[PDB]
Amino acid sequence: ISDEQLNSLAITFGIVMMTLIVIYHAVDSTMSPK
Amino acid sequence: RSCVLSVFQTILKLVIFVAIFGAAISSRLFAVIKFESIIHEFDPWFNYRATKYLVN
Amino acid sequence: KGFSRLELMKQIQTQNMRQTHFVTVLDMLLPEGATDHYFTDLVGLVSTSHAER
Repeated sequence: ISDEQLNSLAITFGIVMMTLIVIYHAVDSTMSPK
Repeated sequence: RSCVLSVFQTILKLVIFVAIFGAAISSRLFAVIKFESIIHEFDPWFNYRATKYLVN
Repeated sequence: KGFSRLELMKQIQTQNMRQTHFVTVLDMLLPEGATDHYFTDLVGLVSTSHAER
């Protein structure tokens, strides 16, 4: 496996893990007491 | 309402841990798929010499 | 007398024969369609090897 595909797999897992945090914290901020 | 929101929190946390257990694994591996897979430096070649004694 | 490197560099520099008595390459013959070759070793993985037909 060339590390260009490993590079795209690395940033892809970074963005997919890093976007869902914000919608988790938005649901948990809007519809919860604290 | 409480069951719906609680199930949503649980499933979303499971998908979070499946992603963030994978981003680390994929970030460490440039020196293994670039080259062969061998122990790297001066100090980690005693430890490998001792856990190969215990193991047989 | 020993093993001198630069005299072997002088052999490699001016080459006219295959009449020498040490082995440098060797090639095994394979079955017809062979797919995923590798040439490892006892200390690692030697990386100077390429296939033919």
